[PDB]
Amino acid sequence: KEKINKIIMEATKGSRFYGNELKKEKQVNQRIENMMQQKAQITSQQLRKAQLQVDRFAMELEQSRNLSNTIVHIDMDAFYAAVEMRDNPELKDKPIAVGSMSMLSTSNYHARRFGVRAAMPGFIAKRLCPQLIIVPPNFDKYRAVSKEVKEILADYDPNFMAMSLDEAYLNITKHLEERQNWPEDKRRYFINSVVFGTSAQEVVKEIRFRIEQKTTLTASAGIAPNTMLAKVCSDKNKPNGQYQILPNRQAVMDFIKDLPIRKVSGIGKVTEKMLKALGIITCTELYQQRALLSLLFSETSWHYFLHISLGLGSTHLTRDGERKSMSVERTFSEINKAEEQYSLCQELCSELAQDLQKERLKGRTVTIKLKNVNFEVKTRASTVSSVVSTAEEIFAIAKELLKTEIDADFPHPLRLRLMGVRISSFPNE
DNA sequence: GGGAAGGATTC
DNA sequence: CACGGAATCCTTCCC
Ligand SMILES: Nc1nc2c(ncn2[C@H]2C[C@H](O)[C@@H](COP(=O)(O)OP(=O)(O)OP(=O)(O)O)O2)c(=O)[nH]1
Ligand SMILES: [Ca+2]
Ligand SMILES: [Ca+2]
Repeated sequence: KEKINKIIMEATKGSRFYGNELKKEKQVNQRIENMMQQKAQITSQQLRKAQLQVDRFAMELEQSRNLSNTIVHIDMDAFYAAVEMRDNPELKDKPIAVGSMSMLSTSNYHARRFGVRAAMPGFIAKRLCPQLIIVPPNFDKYRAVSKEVKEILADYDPNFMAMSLDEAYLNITKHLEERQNWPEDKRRYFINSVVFGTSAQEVVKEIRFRIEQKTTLTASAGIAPNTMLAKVCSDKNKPNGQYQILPNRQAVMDFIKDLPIRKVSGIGKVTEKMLKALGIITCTELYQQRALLSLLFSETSWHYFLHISLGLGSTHLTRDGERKSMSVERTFSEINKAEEQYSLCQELCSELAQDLQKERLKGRTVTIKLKNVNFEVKTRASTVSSVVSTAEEIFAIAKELLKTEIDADFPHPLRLRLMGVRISSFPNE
């Protein structure tokens, strides 16, 4: 029942929160209309100019289009919710939802039929489902399960990569080669008993089967010539199901055709909004608009879009280049009191230091985040070559940054509700 | 072009 | 009664 938005937007009223969603959507539109004009002034000359450019570049990509690797994406249904649930009954029926009363991490399948969805505040959730059993997290209980499943994976693709505890990619290309002539042996697994062929389609039934047994919990996966496509298929037959996209061009193109752009990673709330006002809704519409986009978005975005439109995506899963940053933030009831604030700041660098020195990193860039009670987020940050890594060392800089703030502006309180500290820029590449 | 601020996205 | 936390990449400027 779509009146479900009636309940929410209603209880959301005009809270010091909502007031920021507008002071945001309004800033968005500005970005959109600011773009519209840009368009309205592109001579057809320029457009045929870029068309040729992009057309040429695309023809290049299309050539170097690789359709050999066979990528998989696994995203075991619910999970956080499915674990706290299936692995602690009484909730085999009942609609739960992992998270607090102020934030929901995951939702119970039966809780979604009511509107409760991930990233939905705690209270809202219940004022939409009083049956709300907001079960508190247990990251440890899952970790033990992740490694429990990450275990089965290495069996098909040793050199793989897991994005989180919820999903993971794997170029089962090396395996399917060998699994060619693996007759009978470790292809038939014990429940009685069943076998699995040589098809990629298959080894993906065998992994949802093994995960099935070794955890009771279900999964879901997609199979495609690349990371991107794969990730989109997985969530196709979402509730315990898998979808493939044979390795020929045409199949990809047909799967991309009417695909709503929002349904891919990297494209979200705002990018979708922005392109809509441009008439773009589906990947096809995104390919025929390749020219305009060329003169409207960073050499990246449009370069990016053009891949999505062509259905191109990474083919070799690579080990994430060490790390980029590390931070800590805390949300809370107002904390105006200047002397008080410093206290929490220092206590952060502290947590950060432990966290940091626990992987033996030593960064040379400290950043602090300050979010008002009206959510007016702000981020001041300093950088040095001191290559810092200690609680004190860090607090030195931060203690200062948070000081330059209180000063410069606000001869009166600094009504905070969120503060964070991030340490970045530190390796020797 | 090297960046600092502040977004945008995804789990 | 109260809209998380992290990590990474992108966008809008500057000196
Ligand atoms: N928004 C948000 N999601 C989170 C967070 N922590 C875990 N998640 C989960 C919620 C989603 O179930 C999950 C993956 O996104 P989807 O929208 O793809 O859900 P998922 O793939 O788990 O499908 P399922 O939940 O299995 O139907 O990320 C969080 O902190 N914020
Ligand atoms: Ca999942
Ligand atoms: Ca997913």
